[PDB]
Formats: sequence, structure tokens, C-alpha cells
Amino acid sequence: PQETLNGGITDMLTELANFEKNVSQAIHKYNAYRKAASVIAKYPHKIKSGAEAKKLPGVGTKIAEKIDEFLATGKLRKLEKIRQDDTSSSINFLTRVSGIGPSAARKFVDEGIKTLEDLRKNEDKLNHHQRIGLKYFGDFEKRIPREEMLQMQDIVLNEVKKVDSEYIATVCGSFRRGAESSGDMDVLLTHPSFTSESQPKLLHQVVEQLQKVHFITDTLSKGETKFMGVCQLPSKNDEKEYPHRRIDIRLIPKDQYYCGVLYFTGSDIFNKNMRAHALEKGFTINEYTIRPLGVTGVAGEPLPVDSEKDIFDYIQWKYREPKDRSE
DNA sequence: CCGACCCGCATCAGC
DNA sequence: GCTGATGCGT
DNA sequence: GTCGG
Ligand code: NA
Ligand code: NA
Repeated sequence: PQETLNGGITDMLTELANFEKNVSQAIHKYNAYRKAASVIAKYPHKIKSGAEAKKLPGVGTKIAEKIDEFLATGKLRKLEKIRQDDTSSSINFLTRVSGIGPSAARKFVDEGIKTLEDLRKNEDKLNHHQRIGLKYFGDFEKRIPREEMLQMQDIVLNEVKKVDSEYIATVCGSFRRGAESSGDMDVLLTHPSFTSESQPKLLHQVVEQLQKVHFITDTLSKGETKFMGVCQLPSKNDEKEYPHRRIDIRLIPKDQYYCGVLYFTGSDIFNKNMRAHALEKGFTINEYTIRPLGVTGVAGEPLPVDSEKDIFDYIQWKYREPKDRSE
């Protein structure tokens, strides 16, 4: 439904949510607000009262009272006050740097560090992740169009295969469901020599190869099974340079790969329904394995998975395309 | 009423 | 020095 | 903040 329907309500709830996350440090409060703002974004009617809203799942008494104040007056007193509060807005603004969470934001602002400019003046006080988040502040807030993602997926699949042709790599995320744009790249990776009961360089070889060809430009973190960093498509030799982008690469045991691909493909709503259905059938699905449930509820040993379909077959479903996993 | 609401890595706190 | 807590991102 | 045992 058009954002003009309840966009004033959903912008209010999203602002309220950011302050819970970044200033209050109440992640559950943040998620209720985001939930309610989501269910209202999909409600196909211009809400006329807080009471109409309360019917919907995730909207309770406090959010029903805020919609009523917002409908009658056009604003929310408590939000208007938080917006003009110099400590709050500075803390909320600082968490937009990757690597600065609510705790570091509070400490920076507690000593006069309030802006990018102050950060640029105080690099001695930033860990490695935050220097990188500061360096690429604007680029990281930009979205990535699918044409760039296809180009980036090209480079990742080619260099992975260039390191070892038995590697299996799957760019998951909303990009695998067909999304027209993305906010980062999530690569899931496996090798037949790596299993649940099975070298600690499989990830490193692929990261190193992507660095040697100058696709990966920086590293936020890297261990034996997760790499988080920065990449960038090469310049056109005469055009503007592309903005640096975020990219994650996980190495997963081959016996849990398709469980992991299914999970990190999503959506989050689709995953819940499939987990919900799988229980009413006597199976438990998480991001690693699918296991059967005894009559008392005790899980059994994980069942063999060798594709996404294998999982669907177990729980008596017909394979759903990633395209159709919107819910 | 009142508890639930979903791990890998960098860094720090304590020993 | 090592082990465990915490912050952070996802 | 919302839900539910
Ligand atoms: Na409700
Ligand atoms: Na941040």
C-alpha cells in the first residue's frame, strides 16, 4: 500500500524504534516498534483511530495511544522532545557509523565527540572497525542495485572457482529472492572436505584471492568461518568510481549447507512459517539441521540433507522457488 | 503478573 | 599470559 | 512494547 496511507504513523514508529535501540538500549522495545510499523505498512487502509490499529498483531495499548495523539495533532510530544535533545540526537547519529553501537556512542558524546568532524579529529580513539565505518560513512548507507550485485556475484563466483573448482558458493539474501536492490552481499560457502566431524585455510584462500585481484579492499573481521569486510567494483577507467560496499562470507560444513542456504535466503516471515509447519509435522528446523521429534518431544539425530528440496520433502511441502519465498 | 522476545569475532575486564 | 564478559553486527 | 502461559 502507498506510503502516503499510514506513512506518518510508520515514520513515527520507526523513529521511536531507533531511540529504543540506540539511546534506551532496549532491543526488544526496538523490535516491537519495528514489528508494529511493519504490520501497519501492510495494512491496506488509512488508519482513522488507534483503536482500529489495536486489532492488528503487534499493536498494543501504548502504540494505539500514540496513533491517536498523532492523528489528532499531527505529532507526538515525546518524539518532538527527543528530536531537539542535543545529547539524544548526537548519540542516535553516531550509531550510524558501522562499529559504533549504543555503548560507544554514549561514551563519545559523554566527552564532546558528537559529529563525524569530531571523529575525524580523534582517530586515536577509534578501533579498526570504527575507522573503516567512518572512512566509508556515506558509501555504506547507499543501496546496491542488482546490476551491480550481479557484477559483484560474477567476480566472487569466478575467483572462488579459480581457487578450487569443488568450492560451492551461493550469494543468498534478498538478492536470491530477486530483490531489485540490496544493502550488502552475503556469500555462503562450502567445500566437500569440510563437514561437521571434519582445513583452517579454506576461508582464507578465498579471501586472499579476492584481495589479490583488488575486489576486497578492507577487513572488519576475519576468523576461520566468518569474514566481514569491504569490496568495490573496478572503475570504468574513465567513469566515476563505484562506492565501497559491505560483503560477508561464511564457511559452512557441507552437511549443513543447504539448511544454511535456505535460512539465509529467507524471508524472515517465510522461515517462521516453515519452522511452524515443520513442528506440526514432527520435525524441528534451525539454520544448521532438520531433526525429527519423538513422541515426547526429544529431538533425534539430524537427517541427511543434500539440497533445499530434501528439506521440503521431509516436511511434506512442494519446493518453493526463492522467488516465491516472500512469506 | 511476569518472562520471552535468535552466534563469530574483536576487544576489554579480571585473574 | 589465559578465560570469560561484553559490544557489535548480522 | 506486545503477547501469552
Ligand atoms: Na493488537
Ligand atoms: Na553502528
